[PDB]
Amino acid sequence: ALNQQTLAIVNVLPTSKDPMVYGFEVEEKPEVSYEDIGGLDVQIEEIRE
Amino acid sequence: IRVVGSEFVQKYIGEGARLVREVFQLAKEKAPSIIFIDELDAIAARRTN
Amino acid sequence: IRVVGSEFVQKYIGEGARLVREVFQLAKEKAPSIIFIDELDAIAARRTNSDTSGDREVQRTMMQLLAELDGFDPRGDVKVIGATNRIDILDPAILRPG
Repeated sequence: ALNQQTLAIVNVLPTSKDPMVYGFEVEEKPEVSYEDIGGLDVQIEEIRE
Repeated sequence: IRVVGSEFVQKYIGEGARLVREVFQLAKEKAPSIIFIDELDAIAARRTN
Repeated sequence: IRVVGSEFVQKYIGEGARLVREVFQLAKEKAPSIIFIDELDAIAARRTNSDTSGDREVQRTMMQLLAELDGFDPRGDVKVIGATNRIDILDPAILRPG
């Protein structure tokens, strides 16, 4: 945040706090689980490895 | 981060690669990061000479 | 709700945002409704990044579009209906299951 009469940074607004992202879909922390398809149990264990 | 495999290749080309470059960057900035990259048969095809 | 997506993007760039946010707000209150959006062929394909006058406007209006549509409907309240001439020429963006 600047004072426009003198063109100087007087105070500083927080870093970030701006939505919308490039290269969508972008998802930090899904809450979609590995149980949503069952019976392929030994295949979850292998991708975990 | 989601790459759909349908946006891969045109009939003279360059954007297809560009979005690969893009997600590569988005991945580094946001470490650790997982790029799900479906669907790997429209960007890969047999070896020829 | 009748609006055309040719009007979604308009002259000199960054005209504009308000149409994209208003359609969905307006709908939520008029509900039961019944928003028709309406044909997408150049406003919800893909973009160059960027040739700058064209590309920026079209990208912005898409981002604003997708966020709103995602957020008022897990469940019905406002049902969304629409149409397209061709789903051949348009690239995944709204063809995503979200």
